[PDB]
Amino acid sequence: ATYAQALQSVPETQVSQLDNGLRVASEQSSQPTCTVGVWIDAGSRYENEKNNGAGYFVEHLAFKGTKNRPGSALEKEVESMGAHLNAYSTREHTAYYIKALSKDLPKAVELLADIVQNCSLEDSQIEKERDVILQELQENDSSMRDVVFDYLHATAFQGTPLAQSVEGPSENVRKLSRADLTEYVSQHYKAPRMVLAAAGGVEHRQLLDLAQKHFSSLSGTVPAFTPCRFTGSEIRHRDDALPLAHVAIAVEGPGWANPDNVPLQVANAIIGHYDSTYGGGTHMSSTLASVAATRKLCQSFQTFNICYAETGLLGAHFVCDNMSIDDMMFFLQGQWMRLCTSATESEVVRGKNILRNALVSHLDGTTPVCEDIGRSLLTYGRRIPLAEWESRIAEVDASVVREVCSKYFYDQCPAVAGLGPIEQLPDYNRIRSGMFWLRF
Amino acid sequence: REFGHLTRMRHVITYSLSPFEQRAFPHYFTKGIPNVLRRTRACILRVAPPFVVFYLVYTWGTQEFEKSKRKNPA
Repeated sequence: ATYAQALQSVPETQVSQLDNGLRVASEQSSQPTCTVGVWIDAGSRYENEKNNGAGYFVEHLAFKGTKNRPGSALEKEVESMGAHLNAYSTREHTAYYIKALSKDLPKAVELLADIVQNCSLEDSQIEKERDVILQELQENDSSMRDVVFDYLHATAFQGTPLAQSVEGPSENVRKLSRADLTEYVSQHYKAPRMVLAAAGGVEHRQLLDLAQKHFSSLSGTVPAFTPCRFTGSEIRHRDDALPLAHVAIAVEGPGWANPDNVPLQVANAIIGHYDSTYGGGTHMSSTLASVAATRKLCQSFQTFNICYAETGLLGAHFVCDNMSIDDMMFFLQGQWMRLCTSATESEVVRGKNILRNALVSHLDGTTPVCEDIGRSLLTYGRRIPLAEWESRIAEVDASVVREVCSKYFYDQCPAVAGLGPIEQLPDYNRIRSGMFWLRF
Repeated sequence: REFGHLTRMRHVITYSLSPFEQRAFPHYFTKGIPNVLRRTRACILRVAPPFVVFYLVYTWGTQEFEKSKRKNPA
């Protein structure tokens, strides 16, 4: 077992396509469990301002009931068989995965065929879920991380569907009507933009037969998004009652395929993540982590690489007190420019190992593997094997990182989103000036 | 008196934009000129009268000095 042999000895993600365009995929390896999901290609990205938040509403209403399974009967099927049903809908993707035992894979598929195709959209249920949406949005107001990320998306992709939040404006939540939800489920849940992915012990032939016996009667064989724009700006929500000030800084990243993703993920891996409850503290190779632990100017910071199809956000988000935001911005920008101008080999090797471990450790359990399958079939158009990932990491070197960071970080107008006691946060001019180094 | 503890403010939202994306001279003449005229009209009433009083006393003083340094009573 020489690692590379293990990557070569990974079961292949077998993929087939029905006449309707359903991309069926499976990764049968050993387990008696499975995760079966249908990864839609819908989300808030494909929503007009009137329809903003319809995807969230459809996600909520999906599990309530169907015509074949009125209301709680659906739940009765999921719990009585031991299955765990779950859904998640981001800006550009939506999925309903039902974790279950591999023995009862047939029924689950049928169950899934009910949820995505034949929904209920009951009007009384619509009002009951409208109220829940409102209170849940008031809940998410408390989530500082989510609020700051939505602020970043609003200020970066302003005037574009990317700015639209997943939940939608509170006004829309009240103004959505059953006609809009029916249109959305009849316009963004079409068969071509579907990925039926199953992990665990799921034989591919059985999956194909089940899909052809349950998902056959679907749409036959246009809204295809608009290339959004990046607008260097900032949203500063100065609110001096929150104890900490969450700040998120990002630059236009790569596209979904955009092989430059592999070097950048290494570069961000060099920065790493730090918070107050970590271990080593003033010993991590990450200069930001070491400095933060030496001065306690950071409460929790991480590097994010939210990457959409035509563009993406690459940056860092940090949480700290009111008197340490400027020191943060200084050190964060300084490390960014240090990688930009002189990246050297050793930290590149560390980033390569870090990225290898991230990709390898993420792909365990039926749910993460199935999520990888469904997302890969939509974004990259193929399930990128871990061997290919290793090959793409291998040739990344110091020069490659120094050039990709130069092409993405050096002298680029950023997007900033601060919330809380963010008065100490430097104005946009100083932040923009941080992205160029007179010493260079 | 440094950034961080000047005062307390809440529920304020400030949007801005990178200087490299928005125009440096937005409507410099389309909106600049009417604004200049409005600002001029706002303060001309309270600025001019003291100076026109100066101009009046100046012209009167110079002409009276010229008149005094002359020949009449002899």
